[PDB]
Amino acid sequence: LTKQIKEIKEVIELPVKHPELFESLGIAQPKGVILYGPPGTGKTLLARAVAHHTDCKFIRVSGAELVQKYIGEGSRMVRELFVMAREHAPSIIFMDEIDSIGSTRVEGSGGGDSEVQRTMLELLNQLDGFETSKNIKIIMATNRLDILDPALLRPGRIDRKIEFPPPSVAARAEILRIHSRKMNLTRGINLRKVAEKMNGCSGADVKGVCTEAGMYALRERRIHVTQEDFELAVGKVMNKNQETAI
Amino acid sequence: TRCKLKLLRMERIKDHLLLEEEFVSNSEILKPFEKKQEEEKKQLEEIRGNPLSIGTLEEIIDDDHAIVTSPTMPDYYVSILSFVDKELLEPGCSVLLHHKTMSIVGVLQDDADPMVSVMKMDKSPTESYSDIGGLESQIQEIKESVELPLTHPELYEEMGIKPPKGVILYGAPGTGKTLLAKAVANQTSATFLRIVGSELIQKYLGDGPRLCRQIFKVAGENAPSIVFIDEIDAIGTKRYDSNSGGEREIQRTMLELLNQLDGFDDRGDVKVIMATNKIETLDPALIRPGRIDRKILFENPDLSTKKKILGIHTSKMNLSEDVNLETLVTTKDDLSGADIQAMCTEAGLLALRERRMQVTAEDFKQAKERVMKNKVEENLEGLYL
Amino acid sequence: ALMYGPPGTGKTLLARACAAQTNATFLKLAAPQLVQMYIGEGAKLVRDAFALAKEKAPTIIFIDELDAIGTKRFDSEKSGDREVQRTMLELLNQLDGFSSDDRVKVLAA
Amino acid sequence: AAPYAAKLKQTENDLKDIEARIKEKAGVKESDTGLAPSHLWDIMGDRQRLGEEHPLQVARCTKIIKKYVINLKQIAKFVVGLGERVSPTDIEEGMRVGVDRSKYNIELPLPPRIDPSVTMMTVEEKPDVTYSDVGGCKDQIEKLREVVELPLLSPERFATLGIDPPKGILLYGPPGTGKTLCARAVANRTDATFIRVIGSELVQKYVGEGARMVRELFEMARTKKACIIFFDEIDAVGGARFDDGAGGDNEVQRTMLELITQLDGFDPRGNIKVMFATNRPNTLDPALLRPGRIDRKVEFSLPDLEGRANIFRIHSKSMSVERGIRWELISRLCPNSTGAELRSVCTEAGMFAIRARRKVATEKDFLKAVDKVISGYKKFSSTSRYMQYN
Amino acid sequence: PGTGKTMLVKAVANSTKAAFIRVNGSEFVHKYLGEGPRMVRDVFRLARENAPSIIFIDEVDSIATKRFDAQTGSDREVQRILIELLTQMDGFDQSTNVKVIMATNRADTLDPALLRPGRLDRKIEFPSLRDRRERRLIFGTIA
Amino acid sequence: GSRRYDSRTTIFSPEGRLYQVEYALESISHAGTAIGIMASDGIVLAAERKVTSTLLEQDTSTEKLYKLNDKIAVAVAGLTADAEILINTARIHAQNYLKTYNEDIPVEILVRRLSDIKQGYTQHGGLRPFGVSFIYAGYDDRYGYQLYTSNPSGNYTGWKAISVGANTSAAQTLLQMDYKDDMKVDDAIELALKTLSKTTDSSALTYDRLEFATIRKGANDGEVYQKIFKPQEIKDILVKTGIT
Amino acid sequence: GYDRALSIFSPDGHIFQVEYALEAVKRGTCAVGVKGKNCVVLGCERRSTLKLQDTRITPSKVSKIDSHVVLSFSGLNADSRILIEKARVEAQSHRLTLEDPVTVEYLTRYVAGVQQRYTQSGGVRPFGVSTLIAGFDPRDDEPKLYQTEPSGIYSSWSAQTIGRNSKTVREFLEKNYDRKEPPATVEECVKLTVRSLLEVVQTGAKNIEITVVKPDSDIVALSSEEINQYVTQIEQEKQE
Ligand SMILES: Nc1ncnc2c1ncn2[C@@H]1O[C@H](COP(=O)(O)OP(=O)(O)OP(=O)(O)O)[C@@H](O)[C@H]1O
Ligand SMILES: Nc1ncnc2c1ncn2[C@@H]1O[C@H](COP(=O)(O)OP(=O)(O)OP(=O)(O)O)[C@@H](O)[C@H]1O
Ligand SMILES: Nc1ncnc2c1ncn2[C@@H]1O[C@H](COP(=O)(O)OP(=O)(O)O)[C@@H](O)[C@H]1O
Ligand SMILES: [Mg+2]
Ligand SMILES: [Mg+2]
Ligand SMILES: [Mg+2]
Ligand SMILES: [Mg+2]
Ligand SMILES: [Mg+2]
Repeated sequence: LTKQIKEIKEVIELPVKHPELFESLGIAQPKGVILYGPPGTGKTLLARAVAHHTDCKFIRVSGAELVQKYIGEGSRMVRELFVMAREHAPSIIFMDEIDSIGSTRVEGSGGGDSEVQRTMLELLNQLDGFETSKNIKIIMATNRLDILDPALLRPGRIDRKIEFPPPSVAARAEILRIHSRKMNLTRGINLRKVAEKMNGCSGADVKGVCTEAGMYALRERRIHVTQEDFELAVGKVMNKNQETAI
Repeated sequence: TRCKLKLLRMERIKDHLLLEEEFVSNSEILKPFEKKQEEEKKQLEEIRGNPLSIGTLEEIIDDDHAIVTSPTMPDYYVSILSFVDKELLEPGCSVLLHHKTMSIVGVLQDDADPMVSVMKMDKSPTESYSDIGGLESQIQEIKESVELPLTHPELYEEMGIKPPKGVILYGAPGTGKTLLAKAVANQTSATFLRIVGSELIQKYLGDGPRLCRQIFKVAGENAPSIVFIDEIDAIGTKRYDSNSGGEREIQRTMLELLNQLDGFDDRGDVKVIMATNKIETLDPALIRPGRIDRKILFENPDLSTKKKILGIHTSKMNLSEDVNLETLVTTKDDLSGADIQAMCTEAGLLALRERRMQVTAEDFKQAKERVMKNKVEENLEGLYL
Repeated sequence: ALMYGPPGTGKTLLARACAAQTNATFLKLAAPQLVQMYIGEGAKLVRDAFALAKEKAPTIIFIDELDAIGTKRFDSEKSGDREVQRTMLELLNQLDGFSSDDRVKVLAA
Repeated sequence: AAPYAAKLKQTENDLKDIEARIKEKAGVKESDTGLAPSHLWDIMGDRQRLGEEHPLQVARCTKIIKKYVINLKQIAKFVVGLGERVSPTDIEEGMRVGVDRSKYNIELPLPPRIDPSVTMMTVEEKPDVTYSDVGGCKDQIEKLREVVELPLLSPERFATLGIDPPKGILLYGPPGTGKTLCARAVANRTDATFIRVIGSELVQKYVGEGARMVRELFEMARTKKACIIFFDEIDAVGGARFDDGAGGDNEVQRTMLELITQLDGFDPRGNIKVMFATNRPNTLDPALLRPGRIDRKVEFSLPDLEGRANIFRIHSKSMSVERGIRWELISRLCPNSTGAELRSVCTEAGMFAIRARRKVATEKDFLKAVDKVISGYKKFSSTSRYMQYN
Repeated sequence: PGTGKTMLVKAVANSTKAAFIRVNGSEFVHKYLGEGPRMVRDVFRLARENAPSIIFIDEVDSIATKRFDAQTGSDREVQRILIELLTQMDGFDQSTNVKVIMATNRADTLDPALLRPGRLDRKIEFPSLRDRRERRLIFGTIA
Repeated sequence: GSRRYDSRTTIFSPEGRLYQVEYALESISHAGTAIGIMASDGIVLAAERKVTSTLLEQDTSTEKLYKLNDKIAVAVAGLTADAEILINTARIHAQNYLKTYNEDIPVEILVRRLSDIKQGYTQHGGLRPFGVSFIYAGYDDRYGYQLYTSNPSGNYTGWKAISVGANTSAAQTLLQMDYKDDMKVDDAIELALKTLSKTTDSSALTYDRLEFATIRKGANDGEVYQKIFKPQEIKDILVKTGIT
Repeated sequence: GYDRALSIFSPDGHIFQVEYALEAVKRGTCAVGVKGKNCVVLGCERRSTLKLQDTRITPSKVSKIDSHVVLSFSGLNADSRILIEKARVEAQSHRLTLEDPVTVEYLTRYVAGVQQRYTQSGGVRPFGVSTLIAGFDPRDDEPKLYQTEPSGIYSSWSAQTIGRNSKTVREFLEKNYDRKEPPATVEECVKLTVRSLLEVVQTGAKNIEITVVKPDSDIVALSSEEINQYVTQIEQEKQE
């Protein structure tokens, strides 16, 4: 997903690296950046990547109240996260609508995970004296944009909307190679021909072809990941995905 | 400059001199400090020593005795000794105990809480009144209720009329319900507590009233105060389904908010701002005129008003001479002031992708067109004509 | 015996007459006091009440408003309380015969 | 420049040295008093530290054995004797007692109850909204006085007939009719301890804890001498019972059932009058309503035309108004209204006078205000929906 | 419930010829104090000592619950047991030890802090559905 | 009795609006897009289907274009089920007028008649309103070519080019910049396809997912021939105008 | 049948379906009526937000009931046509049986009586329309101008306005219309009605429609050019 790296660099990376470009023009700071697409197309992976390059803290909040033991609660927490965020800033608060664990919160509210997004966005438009330039951005992830209620799509509320298409046959080849660099190869293997044959739909699936190829390496006690292993792997991964997805 | 330094120089060496005179001639007289003073501080410290055990005063008995609870389990019928204000000790208060034989040797404790800090805004918004382009009439219904009785409490007391209490800022989205709250919160320099209406639904049962009783107690202590409740619409309309008390729970919490707002308490000075976008949903008991006094209403900015709004966002901006402000106003026909702000922000972003400081005429025309498509008309007044 | 009917006909009154006239031991109990928020402290109270009733035998236990030990009809997978439930089922084992139910009569209203 | 840049440093050292003199005189460490009566208190605390009035470890009795069975808080039980301070007549069942630090012996009986820390917070300091402020000379005021005020004021007159006085009043009516206003008025008048509880605060987190709170409230009242407990806004905790079959009203009615049972007891309960104020009687359960727990229903309803004339006089008498105000004229022009709209009327009459730069409110200004209040807020009238639940 | 989760683990206890430590999920709840943390700390050390070793918690479900009140004492004591397990699960890395193998017949209530990567990784499925071939195979061995 | 179960689909709201007619507008915003363009010498009706799988035989299928007589065609956007009902009441009223005056029905009568049927259900009856919106393209000698849209309120107004269905706003703004009054039937076709090409959800635009029908005066003797295109004329006209 | 009692009294003594009906008339476009010495002039707001909309074939806001009675309206456009159908019917029915065209006051009494009927019939919601019925009685030149409303009550006015921003227009007509002396002629009256409208339309020559009705069955609509001319004059007059 090469195009998407360039669009989120604009709104997130640049106002941290240069708070002067945004003062000079007279442009308001960007706040929210909403990421949406099919799971596995890597909307989280890009998030971790931008945080590392700018050099900001990455605070993942899942909506769970269990992990909170120092405050005690995530029940009345909104600003109580920000108190901890302001000590360790610059920060990127991350929130993901999982809608498969905690599916009963989504109901009847445009996301019960969006209660977290809107309340935290409200404190962030006007807080303290970070009106000159803010050191906390806010990033929201949703499988689908359908769920988000209109009070998060108004003009001026977010600032950027990233879309992630499922990978093309060209993209699959690149993504399959990043996972193959970690493990052995054999001369003559065309990682391109295995991406085409694999219909697929996700990059999560693609990573499972590599791990499954390593499983076929153990049973025969090979010394190298060979061309036969990928053909068996593609099948095992595709058949398991089609029985659960249909 | 000249005279302010000159008078300070005389006052600050005259202060020096008087403090030296009081110190020398109250140390040679034993009836004031001297002999009692150098023995009480050393004795008080030494006798009780350390560790001082913190506990909680469970309740106080009128006879200078108390029942205090150590976290280590043993309760104690203690006595209340030297160097403590006995009116300051009340249920809930934390006390310091003398560890050899348990007696309250005092409370030195601020007892600062994250419960008071969460309500509190350290606000310094760059917004002041007249960053609201026009809608001047509406500004001067809000200032007469909230700000003015703090500036001149003389006018209402001469007249003999009780100040108006409460306001509701409602209307179409984008008319600046939040932007007005920020203007009026900046001027007053009263304690401005902020609490979004969504927070009043939480998962546990019966916590809603405990949370609602807490907010107003911080405010009454900090008079004069403002309590802004942003989108109190949110509790009626939504159903987060985290709270397993269901709809019954939301109703019992609402009834708590009604009592804290007027009820029996007879609280101190607490103005309330209630922002909402849909006044229909709101329970009719809340809106009732007696708790709120004036219901301000807004409407969609006009074509003459939109010129004022645009002038505010285009002033900060750098422009070329090729831009024409007037052709950006007329094309849009009835579009709120939130969209005008985004139209400026979108243009400056296109010019920053091309990497030229100036925002030319073309960046404005591409931005304006993109913002009309993003909107969604209004099938409420389309039905009509 | 059970007493059921419209409020105000005097179910509580009638039990009060019986207490003063029979000069048997009369153990007043109220069904909401029995329910307790601690985990299983409400069960311990039922067994202690019937055990005291053996010593003072013969006895009458008059329970008021049995609606606080309500009805068992829940089985949801989301919450369900299941506290009131436990102390009600402890009450049934003392009404059973293992515990002598011939020294102890129960007036339910 | 230099003569004052160097002397500005000099005066900052001379002030830091003046802070040391002021710290030394009073000390200001372990201080929490005016440092004048605490000198004498210092010698008094030396005599109490030597005496063993304290510490006394606080315990509670579990069974009197004709000898006692005491339980300490650190959970370990003891059989104790008797103190030379006290008679055995004063040691009772369940009572809190202080025992020696060492060999545990009963010293002093203590007043009961450890829950008092929410319900003690609502023993009122009695505000004053005088009885004049109540509108007119209504019958409704006189039916409250026969319940609360008269049996405390003059028990001579009730003794002859032999009537035992009623106890319960139910105040009910559309919002803004002054249900609460009267409550505050009888709060000072009465002079008995006045405890107001909000109906939402009885709802607790745990199954069975809401029943405790309301149970100890009454126990405390019986100890005090003559009480009035004012249950405000008990729509919450009051809803008739149902069983959805899925969750039920189980946690709410656990509280509601405890309240019913101490207003008929299995015993006569103490001198306790109870006032209920709701915005809907619809909600309330048939067990709360019948006489003996809510003897007299009194309706606070919209005032008729003559009522609205007296309630204009009670808000306006502080106001400066001209002589030519015909309050009959603007009461006739005001339709059917609650007393809460009439406050906003007068506030807005005074409001238009401050905008106009006039010190005295005129006839023109009062008409504008009536127009503004009823026109706009007839759209937001609480009165129409809530009158139907009645 | 009832597909042969435990019975597949019995077989594995015989064949391995590596130490094997078998704990119910209720040995970790103590009644006194801090003893929950004290059970976890011992169990992982004991594995490392006689390595290579398999730890099996029959049912870990009550300890790995998803929701905590964090007011009642009981909950505040389970949180400590669950933090320790997560901490020493990453310490197990770079030993011959194979990590804890554990079963639960519930999957919705699990704490997702266990199923993050670097801790519990591989998820086994046991179906309820039986096709015709796989059914005959079970009948064959019992009969 | 019956009152408990009653929805009441005819009351006013607290603000002087009809909720139930508003909601009918909402369900029309999910259905497929339909566009009509008025040239000097004809009318283009072009509609995008909501179905697109290949098992479906879209070739003989018509669910968007209907002829009401031999001079007035309509396009549909909404519930296709509901729409067939109003079309037979229109077909019948179009014919009654030809029976009694021996003269083809004016476009103004046939549109005003359908509107009042829809109005009818929100006035009384307690039935749920209709969930349909029509574009009428028709020809009459009084005004030449005419175009009219009606919605579930019953309010209809004429247009030069209009669009109902998904992204009504977006489709209207693209047309507004390009449309000109000197357009011929060739020019209009090219603007209609291009505008559907920019709004379609799928980036690819195929001949099979488009329905298309015109009304041209190039039929001899001062007459008008309505043709609903075959799938082989659409295919050739998609390669001609360079959309693929 | 379907006969639910949709319209009932509330305890405040207003029917809530009728108050709701009258709020619906407020959001409507604005229509103004002013009667001169011997003409009436009906000025109406055209929603011009719309673009690419043909004005040749689009129904206007002034619909002739007879050849000397015109009717204008504010509110729901759809429901309005239902009154105008029963009105055109009533005008020919009265010509048939008594002879003589309808007098303006009678044609209102019928139309006002229909709006009243639909506030008692069970199963029917009230109308969301208020009208201005204007014109000249036959064989007379007294101008007449009436207003009905969804309560069913009707009144004659010297000038009136219904619809959105009506308070601002009505205030201008209470200062600029002398009750004793009408606009001298037909030309002065048009200049009084345009000048009232230009306060709330915030100009646009295309936005404003003017229909003048004169005695003796002379209905004419002022063309765009004429309107433009008047606006430019008033703007230039007022500007000067
Ligand atoms: N009347 C106005 N004048 C100038 N700027 C305005 C005006 N209204 C809105 N804005 C601009 O739009 C921004 C967002 O407005 P705001 O948050 O007040 O909208 P809102 O109406 O409160 O939305 P919501 O319906 O979500 O409450 C403001 O920060 C301000 O810059
Ligand atoms: N009978 C009255 N006479 C004078 N003033 C009144 C009267 N009734 C109400 N008011 C005024 O209205 C205000 C609000 O009334 P109050 O707080 O008693 O409401 P309430 O009757 O409790 O209704 P709710 O509880 O629904 O708000 C009072 O503070 C008082 O100023
Ligand atoms: N385009 C990609 N390039 C590289 N790795 C990918 C890509 N898409 C998916 N993956 C792999 O799949 C994993 C799961 O995706 P994740 O980042 O959790 O986001 P999401 O599950 O929301 O799509 C990634 O961590 C990564 O290892
Ligand atoms: Mg993700
Ligand atoms: Mg806002
Ligand atoms: Mg009874
Ligand atoms: Mg009240
Ligand atoms: Mg098992």
